[PDB]
Amino acid sequence: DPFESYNPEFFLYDIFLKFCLKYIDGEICHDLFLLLGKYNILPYDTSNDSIYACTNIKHLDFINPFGVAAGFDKNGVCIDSILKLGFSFIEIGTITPRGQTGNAKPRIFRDVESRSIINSCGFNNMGCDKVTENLILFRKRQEEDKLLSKHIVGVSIGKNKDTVNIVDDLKYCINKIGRYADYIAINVSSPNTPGLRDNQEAGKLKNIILSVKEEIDNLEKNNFLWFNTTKKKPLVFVKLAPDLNQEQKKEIADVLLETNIDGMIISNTTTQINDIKSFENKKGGVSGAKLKDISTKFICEMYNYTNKQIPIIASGGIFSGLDALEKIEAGASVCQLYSCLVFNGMKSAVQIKRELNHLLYQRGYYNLKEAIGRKH
Ligand SMILES: Cc1cc2nc3c(=O)[nH]c(=O)nc-3n(C[C@H](O)[C@H](O)[C@H](O)COP(=O)(O)O)c2cc1C
Ligand SMILES: CCOC(=O)c1[nH]cc(Cc2ccc(C(F)(F)F)c3ncoc23)c1C
Ligand SMILES: O=C(O)c1cc(=O)[nH]c(=O)[nH]1
Repeated sequence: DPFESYNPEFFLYDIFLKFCLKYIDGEICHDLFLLLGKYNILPYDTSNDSIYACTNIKHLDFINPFGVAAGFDKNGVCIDSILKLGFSFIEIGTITPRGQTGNAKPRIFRDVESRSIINSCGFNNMGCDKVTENLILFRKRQEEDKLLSKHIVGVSIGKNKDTVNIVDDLKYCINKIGRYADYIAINVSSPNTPGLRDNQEAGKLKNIILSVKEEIDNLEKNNFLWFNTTKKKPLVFVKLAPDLNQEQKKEIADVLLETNIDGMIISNTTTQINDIKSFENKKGGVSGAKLKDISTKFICEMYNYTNKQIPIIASGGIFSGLDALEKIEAGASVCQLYSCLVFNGMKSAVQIKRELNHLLYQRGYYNLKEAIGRKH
């Protein structure tokens, strides 16, 4: 009930959301969100997640199939509050070895009528050292909090603006924060770091994945060890860009199979949406509803190109339970949200979980795992 108690669907946060989306700068609303979470003002979802909507990627056991995508909590300043809204996992970052301010503001803009966002942030983050300290503090609180014992935390890693070879920055981050991550997400798909997406070329991508895997394996040798949720070394995911041709996607699939990567995040923002009058002026990558179809088709292609052997984390225009089921039936095992929290507020997780559960029931699925890839 929106009015009777304090909970994710509390009516006042919807009043706030309407005021924010109409009058307040996008990045300012997001900072206010994080401040409320940093001081544990936001409401909790203490509901038991349905046993039939759980999912997994190898040993990662997601209590439910909805997490928060990278770029929402870049520095891990309110990991607890975001998770407690009802999410099973969060991807902090993307982080860089040293801190950097990013591109000039304003750099985030929303189109409410199309439920779309465009951003040109440029990997703004406090730096690997400080974000590592932020994550360690969460891991210590997690061991005591019975609401977070099974929640998953991944770390997205990139490179600083003036780094020549990306692997040098990735290796630094892994040795600093890898011990506290349940998985590592390699960001070679940001459209706001010039030249980053070139690293999706098969040759460079293979070298990057293998270098990241070796550094994670070296953490074990060089060094209680795994202060994370799984108590195992982090898995390795790659986050891919949607603006690729079929031959690019096929050679990427061959690399992902050859390197035994643990999963792929499909996908990052697109630069190929010029349908939004309000974004005419603007630079950066686009998120939200206008990315949904692009991202779902991309999931179908990679699911087939990898012969269903690489688990998929879905990202792009997921707002409703039907949207999530589309991603799942396309080949995704788990979903990430971002734009949904921007346009629907604190109730995003509670609402979408209920919609998905009622849909799996309406469609005749016994559980979510049964729906993975059923479109094929
Ligand atoms: C303001 C903003 C910042 C983002 N920062 C990152 C980031 O740092 N690393 C990353 O991998 N993705 C980043 N993303 C992309 C999102 O993680 C997500 O892949 C994308 O928004 C598509 O999901 P959506 O349609 O639900 O918003 C960012 C997106 C936005 C809008
Ligand atoms: C481009 C991304 O930045 C954003 O626009 C953004 N990020 C998160 C949100 C959602 C949100 C933010 C602040 C509050 C408030 F009022 F409680 F502080 C909210 N209440 C309900 O939803 C709220 C938004 C709009
Ligand atoms: O930091 C950014 O500018 C950024 C990174 C990324 O991976 N995706 C995105 O849309 N923006």
